[PDB]
Amino acid sequence: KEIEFLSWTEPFGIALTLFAVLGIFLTAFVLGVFIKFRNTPIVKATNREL
Amino acid sequence: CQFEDLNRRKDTKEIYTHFTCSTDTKNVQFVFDAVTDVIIKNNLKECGLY
Repeated sequence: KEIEFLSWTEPFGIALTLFAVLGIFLTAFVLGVFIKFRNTPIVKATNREL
Repeated sequence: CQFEDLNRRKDTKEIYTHFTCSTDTKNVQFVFDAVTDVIIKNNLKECGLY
């Protein structure tokens, strides 16, 4: 019998993996932007620690 | 403008300007509003949000 599950090699799992990696990349980019422009009044406005 | 440009410290203080007269009570209203703004901004600086 064939076994059914979402595999890392199947194209759908590949799509999900690339989307998750893209999301992590964008989150890191946003965090770096805040760390750079930490003293900016707009960045200061929103709670930077939170 | 000639009065306000004499404020070399354009970061940690603010000047609120009026023209008075009018033989009315708008002066105390302006003072009240400006004091409320000063209090709010003091709290914002104390929180770091400004």
